[PDB]
Amino acid sequence: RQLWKWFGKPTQRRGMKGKARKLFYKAIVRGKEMIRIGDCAVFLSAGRPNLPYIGRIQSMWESWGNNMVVRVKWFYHPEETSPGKQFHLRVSSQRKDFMERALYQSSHVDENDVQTVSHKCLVVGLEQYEQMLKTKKYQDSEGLYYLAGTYEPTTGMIFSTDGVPV
Amino acid sequence: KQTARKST
Repeated sequence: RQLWKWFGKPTQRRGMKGKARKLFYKAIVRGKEMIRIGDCAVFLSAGRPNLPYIGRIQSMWESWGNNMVVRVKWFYHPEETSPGKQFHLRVSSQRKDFMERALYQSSHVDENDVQTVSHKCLVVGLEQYEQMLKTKKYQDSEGLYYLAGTYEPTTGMIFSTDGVPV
Repeated sequence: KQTARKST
């Protein structure tokens, strides 16, 4: 549908003019929606849309040839972690919407086309999430997730938000 | 662009 475009002027430039030039931007806009660096977003994916690609935006830039790029730090759904779904004491204390609403942060970063961004979402701490659920706007939790810890895809290890290997 | 890509 409609394309994301840059908001305003670049924040920074790298390289000489020409094929090596890179113009960095803090925000993209589409109609009345704005997404900025530090926000989390849902990305368009190929299939299985119960596991949307969700990432934190680290930086965005345009390179030569009208290429709009976003650098993304991916979150992982608990099903996606190598311990799988069956792995999810710790089981007792976890919310009953854990499989649907919890996300692990990771250090897995990728560069992607800005036009694969679908829409903004929120990934907050557990206590923040529970307080937001008491309200009316965030009643229904649309696009709202909470952080369950860290996943290391290279080792398969999961860590709590306190850094405790799980 | 059509769909995003993930490495591993």
